[PDB]
Amino acid sequence: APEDLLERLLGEMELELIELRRALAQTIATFKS
Amino acid sequence: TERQRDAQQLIAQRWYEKAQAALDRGNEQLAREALGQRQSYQSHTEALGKSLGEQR
Amino acid sequence: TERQRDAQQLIAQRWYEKAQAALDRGNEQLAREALGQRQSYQSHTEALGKSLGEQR
Amino acid sequence: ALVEQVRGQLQKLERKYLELKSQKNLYLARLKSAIAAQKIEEIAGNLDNASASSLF
Amino acid sequence: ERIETKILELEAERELLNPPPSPLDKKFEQWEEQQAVEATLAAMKARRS
Amino acid sequence: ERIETKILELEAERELLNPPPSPLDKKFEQWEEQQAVEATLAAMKARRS
Repeated sequence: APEDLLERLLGEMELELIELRRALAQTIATFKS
Repeated sequence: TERQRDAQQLIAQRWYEKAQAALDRGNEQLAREALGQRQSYQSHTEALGKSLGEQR
Repeated sequence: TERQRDAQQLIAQRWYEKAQAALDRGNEQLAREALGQRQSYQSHTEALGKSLGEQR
Repeated sequence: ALVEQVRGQLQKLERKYLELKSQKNLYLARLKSAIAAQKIEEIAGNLDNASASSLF
Repeated sequence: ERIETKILELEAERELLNPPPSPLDKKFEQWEEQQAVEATLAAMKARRS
Repeated sequence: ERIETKILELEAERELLNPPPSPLDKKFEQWEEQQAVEATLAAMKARRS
């Protein structure tokens, strides 16, 4: 369904945004070191 | 959506309240920056505000 | 929640009472710090106080 | 002369070795960020003109 | 650098998917903000001065 | 230090989960406190001096 895809795609953004959240934190994880 | 507008508008009032307190005795440098902060919320106030009217 | 406000307000009065006794004969250094202590409770007094009105 | 020069090699090599490995994670941050940079906006393009938005 | 080419291989895509801010808007963002601060502070600098 | 990287691996997360106090608020926390002491003691230094 387009809605389920919209949820899943936005969910995929949620899956990736958290990955960006993890990835961006990894960037911050090294600057202080 | 309307509740968000009130919250954003209240946040703008909160920032305006801080701007109201960041203005006295010549502290315009902080107000200069602080006032700009509200305009970011005003964009939402205008952007969400106009949208709310259309949805009616 | 209202009982907490009274207790916090009484605590603020207690701190104000200590501030009232930490002020005499030029002991402003202790009052300078002591008065700041109440404002921490005042934040609760204002924060919880405003919330109580909304809940009504 | 043999022992002195070789110690400097290891120290310089190890000093260079750690710096090379030091820059590793700093750039791998851009790697996943680059992966995040594209595939995030990749889903954004799915709701533009001729996209799902045109399906809308 | 091939990753950098990959970054540019995909940064350009976002450039086409999302055109960059034109210099005209930069003037606005840099000039329209002047009133956003001046006009907003114009009332503040006269309201309760 | 890998634990320190773990600390930073998770301190950064709290940084994203909870953004750090911006310097603007630091001015307030450092300036808004000035009235919180001055204004509060302004009455004390004049009320029962």
